[PDB]
Amino acid sequence: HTRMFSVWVNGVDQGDGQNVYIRTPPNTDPIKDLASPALACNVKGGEPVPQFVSASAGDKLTFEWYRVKRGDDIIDPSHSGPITTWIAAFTSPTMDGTGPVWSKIHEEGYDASTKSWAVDKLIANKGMWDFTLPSQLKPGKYMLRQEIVAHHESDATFDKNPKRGAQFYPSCVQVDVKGVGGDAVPDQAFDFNKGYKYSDPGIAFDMYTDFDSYPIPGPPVWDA
Ligand SMILES: OC[C@H]1O[C@@H](O[C@H]2[C@H](O)[C@@H](O)[C@H](O[C@H]3[C@H](O)[C@@H](O)[C@H](O[C@H]4[C@H](O)[C@@H](O)[C@H](O)O[C@@H]4CO)O[C@@H]3CO)O[C@@H]2CO)[C@H](O)[C@@H](O)[C@@H]1O
Ligand SMILES: [Cu+2]
Repeated sequence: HTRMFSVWVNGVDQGDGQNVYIRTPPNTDPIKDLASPALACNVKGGEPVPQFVSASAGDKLTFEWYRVKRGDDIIDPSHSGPITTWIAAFTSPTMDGTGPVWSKIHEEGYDASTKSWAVDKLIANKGMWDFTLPSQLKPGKYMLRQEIVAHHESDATFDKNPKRGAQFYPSCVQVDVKGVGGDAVPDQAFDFNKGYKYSDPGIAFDMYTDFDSYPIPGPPVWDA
């Protein structure tokens, strides 16, 4: 249970973005049903918010998370797992991020050297999660999506035991990208409802074993 407070551009807080440039869900509840339309942008994914984060291709974005109040414990430490960041064209205001539209731009899973998950690092860094917009990105409006997946109950799948299963915490953010000479259009065209499956070893995952690797769902980070 966690959601976003605000976005920072090159270390500058843009200010409370909830229902401003973030499509904020009404609460911190997870999505579990891989068939749910809310898997992409959460329960209010389809409702436009009025503002777009102003950023340039190449900029460092920080997404700030919290649990109950800004600056708190961010997420219960039981909720180990990966954090992935995606981008899609902003097709129209009432897009909900369903369909074959996404490209992965950043990921962290499990680091065997430090036995540390992305979620451990999120907590240690007070809910600040950093990534770069590709400098080649063609200028225009995009939806950015950042997802925390918690695996504390992933040792069963939702289709078999609906009380358990992977927990997805997606957050979609509206961004208006200034170009720096790039022409690249993200083209993985990944579709969460089709591409995430209960058979996926990174979804049907037992975090309570000796493993030293975690397979992050979806394609590798988009290139060129
Ligand atoms: O399954 C084998 C494995 O189990 C390990 O124990 C797990 C439990 O399996 C799992 O159910 C449990 O889930 C907790 C979770 O850790 C909490 O963070 C969460 O807290 C919620 C709360 O339920 C909500 O009411 C509230 O609104 O939000 C908070 C989060 O902010 O509650 C769930 C339900 O129990 O996690 C356990 C690990 O901590 C064993 O440890 C292991 O030995 C077994 O092999
Ligand atoms: Cu939770």
